[PDB]
Amino acid sequence: GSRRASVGSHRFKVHNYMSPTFCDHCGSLLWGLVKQGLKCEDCGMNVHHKCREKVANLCEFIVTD
Amino acid sequence: GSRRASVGSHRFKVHNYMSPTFCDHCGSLLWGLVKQGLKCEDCGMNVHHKCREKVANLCEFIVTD
Ligand SMILES: [Zn+2]
Ligand SMILES: [Zn+2]
Ligand SMILES: [Zn+2]
Ligand SMILES: [Zn+2]
Repeated sequence: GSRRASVGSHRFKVHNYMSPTFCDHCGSLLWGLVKQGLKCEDCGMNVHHKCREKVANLCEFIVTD
Repeated sequence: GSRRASVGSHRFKVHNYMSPTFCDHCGSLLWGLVKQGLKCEDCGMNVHHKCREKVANLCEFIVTD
């Protein structure tokens, strides 16, 4: 038995956060009221622009569809 | 960079083939005109009932969505 996972690399896109949100890499607040960071279009990971280069490219999530 | 793949184990279901179709494992014809074998609902692999127990469980396909 195996879960079905979607497995690729992150697809980060600049994102406008509507509530205070923290960087999933470093834990600091994503500062500002607009374009505060990047959100992975596939797995939802939120990062600072500066942290984009610090995270592993590996992007996986369980497909519960 | 990486392709994105859907990765799990096969999900075989009995299948009615509308044209002559061969087992993707052993290469012999899926005999008969109905319920000739099983098709993986995820990757499309076609197998004899008897070959279901012979194939590796690993089921992957590229997500081109
Ligand atoms: Zn991701
Ligand atoms: Zn950060
Ligand atoms: Zn399969
Ligand atoms: Zn076979």
